[PDB]
Amino acid sequence: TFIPMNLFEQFKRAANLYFLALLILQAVPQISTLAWYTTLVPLLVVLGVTAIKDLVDDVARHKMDKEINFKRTKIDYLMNYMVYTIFVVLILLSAGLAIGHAYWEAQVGNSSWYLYDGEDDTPSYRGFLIFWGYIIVLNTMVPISLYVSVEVIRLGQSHFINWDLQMYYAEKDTPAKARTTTLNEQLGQIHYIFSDKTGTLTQNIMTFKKCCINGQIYGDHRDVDFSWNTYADGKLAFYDHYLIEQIQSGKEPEVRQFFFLLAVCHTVMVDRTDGQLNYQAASPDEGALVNAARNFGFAFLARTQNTITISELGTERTYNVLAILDFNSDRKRMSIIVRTPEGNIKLYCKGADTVIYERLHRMNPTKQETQDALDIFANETLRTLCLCYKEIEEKEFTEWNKKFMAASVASTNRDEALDKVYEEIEKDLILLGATAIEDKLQDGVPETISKLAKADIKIWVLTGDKKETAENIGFACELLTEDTTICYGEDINSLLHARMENQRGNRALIITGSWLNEILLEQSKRRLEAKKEQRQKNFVDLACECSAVICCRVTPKQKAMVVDLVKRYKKAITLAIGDGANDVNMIKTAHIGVGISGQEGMQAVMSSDYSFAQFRYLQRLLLVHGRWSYIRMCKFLRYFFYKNFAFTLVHFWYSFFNGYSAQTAYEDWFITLYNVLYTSLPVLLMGLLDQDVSDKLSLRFPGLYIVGQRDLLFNYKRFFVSLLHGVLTSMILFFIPLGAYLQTVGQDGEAPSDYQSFAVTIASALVITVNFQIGLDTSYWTFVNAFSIFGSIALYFGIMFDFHSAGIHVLFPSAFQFTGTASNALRQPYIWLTIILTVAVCLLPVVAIRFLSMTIWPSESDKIQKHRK
Amino acid sequence: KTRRPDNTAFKQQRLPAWQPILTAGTVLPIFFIIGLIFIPIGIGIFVTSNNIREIEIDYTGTEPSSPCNKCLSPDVTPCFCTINFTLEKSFEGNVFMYYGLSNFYQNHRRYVKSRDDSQLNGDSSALLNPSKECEPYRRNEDKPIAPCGAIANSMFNDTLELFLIGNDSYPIPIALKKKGIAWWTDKNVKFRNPPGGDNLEERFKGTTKPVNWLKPVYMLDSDPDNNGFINEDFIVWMRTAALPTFRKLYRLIERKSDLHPTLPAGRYSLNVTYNYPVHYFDGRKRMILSTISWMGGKNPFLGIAYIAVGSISFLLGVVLLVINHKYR
Ligand SMILES: *[C@@H]1O[C@H](CO)[C@@H](O[C@@H]2O[C@H](CO)[C@@H](O[C@@H]3O[C@H](CO)[C@@H](O)[C@H](O)[C@@H]3O)[C@H](O)[C@H]2NC(C)=O)[C@H](O)[C@H]1NC(C)=O
Ligand SMILES: Nc1ncnc2c1ncn2[C@@H]1O[C@H](COP(=O)(O)OP(=O)(O)O)[C@@H](O)[C@H]1O
Ligand SMILES: *[C@@H]1O[C@H](CO)[C@@H](O)[C@H](O)[C@H]1NC(C)=O
Ligand SMILES: *[C@@H]1O[C@H](CO)[C@@H](O)[C@H](O)[C@H]1NC(C)=O
Ligand code: ALF
Repeated sequence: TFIPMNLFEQFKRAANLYFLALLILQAVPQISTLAWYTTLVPLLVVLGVTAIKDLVDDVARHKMDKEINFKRTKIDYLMNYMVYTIFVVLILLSAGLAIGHAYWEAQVGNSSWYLYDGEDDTPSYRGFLIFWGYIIVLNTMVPISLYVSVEVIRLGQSHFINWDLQMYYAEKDTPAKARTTTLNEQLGQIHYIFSDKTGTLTQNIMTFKKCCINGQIYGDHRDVDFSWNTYADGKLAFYDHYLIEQIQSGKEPEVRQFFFLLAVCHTVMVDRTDGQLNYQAASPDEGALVNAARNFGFAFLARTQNTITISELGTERTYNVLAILDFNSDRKRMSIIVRTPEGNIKLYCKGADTVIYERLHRMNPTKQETQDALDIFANETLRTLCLCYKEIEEKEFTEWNKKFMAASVASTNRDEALDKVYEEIEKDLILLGATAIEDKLQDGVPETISKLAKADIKIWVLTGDKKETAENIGFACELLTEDTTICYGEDINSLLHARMENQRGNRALIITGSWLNEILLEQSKRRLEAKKEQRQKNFVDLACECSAVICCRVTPKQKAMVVDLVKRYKKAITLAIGDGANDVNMIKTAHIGVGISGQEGMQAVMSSDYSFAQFRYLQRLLLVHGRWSYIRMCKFLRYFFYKNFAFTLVHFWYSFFNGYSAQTAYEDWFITLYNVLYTSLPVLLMGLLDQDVSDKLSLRFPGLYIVGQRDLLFNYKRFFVSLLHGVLTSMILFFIPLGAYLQTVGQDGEAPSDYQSFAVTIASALVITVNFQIGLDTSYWTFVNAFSIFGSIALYFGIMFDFHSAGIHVLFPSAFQFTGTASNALRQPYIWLTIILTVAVCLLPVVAIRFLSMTIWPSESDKIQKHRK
Repeated sequence: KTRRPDNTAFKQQRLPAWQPILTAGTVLPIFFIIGLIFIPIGIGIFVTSNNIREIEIDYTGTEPSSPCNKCLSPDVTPCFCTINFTLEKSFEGNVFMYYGLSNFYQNHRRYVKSRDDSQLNGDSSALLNPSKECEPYRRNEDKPIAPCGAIANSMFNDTLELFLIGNDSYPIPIALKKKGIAWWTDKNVKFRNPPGGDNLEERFKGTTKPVNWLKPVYMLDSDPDNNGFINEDFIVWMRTAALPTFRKLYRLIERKSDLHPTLPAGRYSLNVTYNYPVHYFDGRKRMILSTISWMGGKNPFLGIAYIAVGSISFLLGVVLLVINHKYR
């Protein structure tokens, strides 16, 4: 059914129920000043097409489901407050002109026999009844066609993100996506951005290069294609002959099982039908590291439900795997327990050093020589993993296996027991060292980080990864430079404490998520609750003033938490470009969610707002799509409130000259079509095509982004400027014809000096004034923008003659009453000589102040646009 | 995800366009050519308007010493006011006969709606069923008022007459024509009489006159082409003005056959049948005689305006040059 769609379309929105409350207000003939046409017809369009723009989605879902078998905008918040501001101002004037009309019905109304008719009516009671008339007559102060237009502007601006050929990857065939067509203007207002650093700032193309065993470094040129066995299919040009011959003969035990661990402790989908022994790993590390083992002979053949046929130098030895200690983002590691054919049970473990160093043996010779190795690897962007093992007596496996069987039964819930069983045995393990594998920055990332930084978008990198790979990658993508002063977290505790007892070009800092929450500290309760909150908000202020901060070693649970903090305790607008299942959390939190396709699952992609393939595509999303979207959006608002305030307020001025009685200064139908037909197209096209500069020049000058972030181009004051400039304009549209109507304006046998011709002249000078105003606003005059403006004015005049033709009069004499008014008001040279005057008086001061403001205070676009280069 | 986005100018945001930039060389001249066309047109409007010969006469008689103050309280209903005026310069071409009403708000919200326009259109159903819009003047006692509405009810019903007092002192009446005061559209399109019939009497059955009118709408004019709802004065009246102080074309004075001026300079007398009370609400009544100008009528506001804005366009234009030169 389609009725439920409109039911919630009205209640949630502030204004959609407003005009519904008004429609009953105009329903009763007691206060029927403006007909229900004035609001019903524009209300159907704003609610009609708005449902069509969303009904397509529901229709698509129904089809896909049958044959097979919340983020809110800053601009949205302001508009709701503006409609409230129109509500108070409208009712303030509805009562502010009730005092003026209260007198008029006593002094002039009582004696005015042409108005009195013989029904007892108090001067203040007549003021009460009109108080509904003032509300009704000036109803269109609240823009009826706003919420429809906002959705269309965003939907169009979202499809440019999808359609961009320069945000479309080549080999992956992964165009950009705009999953949430609801926050486009925010892309131009982004203050903060967040990243994962794997699949975000890297390619996920991991090729084994180095490793550490027993504290020795392997992978350096010393003492070389792999042609000695069938398993080592040549695809990895290696060096360091010592490692090559170390496995041929004289194999050490630790070196031997080392490559074995890579080929067992993993979760790949091994293949044997092809005969080449391929690998398809869900995680980039396992796939590449396992491939390293096969190149060194330790090839993994196949795996069954409880057995694995791993091979070593052709010695196919089958292990019986009984349990698997899977890897989830929270635990940051993996382990496996297998039974060797001899009879023993062997435990292997791998993963990050932090969550594995917490469980080191009491003392190992390979402890320090390992610790000083990983940093050396990570110093040049190596994804180093610690690999360690342990052998447990059979008695240790006895008690450890029942609790699996208790946890093995699925039932309704099985999530907590598996957590405790993994930890307790794993607390002790025997280490070898750590591997190392390079994932190079994807091309264009240094440009976008540099370009967006000059656009004053603060960029943060959030990653549970090495505090070194991202820190070294940061300089490799211009995230950090010589000027910034990255410092360790020890000073933050002292400095942040130091300011606390006091209360009781870029800056950056390097910290760890394992330590991040220590700062947040994750009668005493109330004092301590505010104790950490003061540290919380203060620290976010130590972070908000930064365009590069290294927040790392943070789990999925700690991804969204950081995005919560700045989103809430700063009100700043947050985008997030993410990756994998581990970041689906924060991408929901941020105002804009972005997820890179990557090679670690379509999880962040499916839980985001705008998704594409490479971080370098973030350039055109913000500097071209977000930036234009904001300028296209909030230039639409300035013209959209203007065109309505300058529209109704003729009712205000004409009220002074009709007994404050709230008479319509326009035709009955000029109020309906004004918001949907006479000023809707040109402002919409400006909202989809208005390029202050070219796309190439938009990227060449990232400084144009300052407008959206600072919100200069629209504020609360600029809303009233669109009112006052609409008050001034409404006077000019009214009084210039008034002065020309007080005297003769060409009075002859055809003497137009009546109210209808007064209305037509005001209407004619209105559309031209505003449709030239939008023409004076469009910086990018496309042949469709020009068509929209002149077509709009031609459209106004085109159907006005139809509305004023004799043919339509017989159709609805009581509703289409203006007849021959334009044909008798637009043929007078005086009237056009007045419309030209009113239009000139409306626009020449505007052109003068636009030029004068552009001269004394040239805009950033203006200075850039004066040049042809 | 999907295939390549097809490369088009529209989708790639590189449509052909002109980038109008408001340099000095493009804003400065548009100001002057405005200032060099608003001045000469302003001079054209102003001089022609001042070349239009016009005389205005206030005959309400509210102030003392006017020789029709008796008409403020017409103890006997028909009260006649006589005013003598002299024309210093003759009128050339046809002359328009007016009336005015100051401080008379014909544009009140309640007032304007008070009209069954469908019934003014001769809708057979609308005669006997006046709309709620003209609620207070729907019916007099039992049957509905055909010209319903406050406005149609409150019709200006004076009779301004012009007499030329020659050298012999014998008044010579001045011809005044009652046709062609309203628009062509209003006569035939907006305002229509009921359908059928031949005589306006049998056509307006079951309907009383408005309370204020002295006589029914049957014979508002002797000519059958100007009686009923197509009455010229009615259409001019009912076609509500935009302001309280407004003016309405009352009659025509076409050019005489002889070469002499239509209204030669001399002494003239205005004999008006006072029938419209405007002193209750501080209102006035006037009569204006105006000669045609080929370029509209006497509109000093437009003429003074074009001089005013035309100069300011030049003053704005000449202001802008200094800033441009200083910041070159
Ligand atoms: C010209 O128009 C004026 C309107 O200003 C007419 O005066 C109005 O005349 C009607 C009656 O014809 C008055 O209505 C009522 O009349 C009865 C007597 O019939 C009287 O008892 C009521 O008290 C009430 O007055 C109406 O009041 C009066 N206008 C005003 C402001 O008092 C005039 O009759 C018209 N004359 C011609 C020749 O068209
Ligand atoms: N499949 C994996 N198995 C074991 N350890 C891993 C794995 N992937 C990464 N690691 C190690 O644990 C840390 C977590 O990597 P993480 O950023 O959470 O994964 P990703 O970014 O690819 O979704 C890393 O520092 C790494 O040392
Ligand atoms: C106006 O003219 C008439 C007739 O000529 C005369 O009786 C009357 O006194 C004159 N009034 C004035 C004020 O000149
Ligand atoms: C003025 O007009 C009336 C009405 O026709 C007429 O009776 C009268 O004689 C005229 N002259 C006056 C009042 O001097
Ligand atoms: F790139 Al990550 F957790 F480090 F998704």
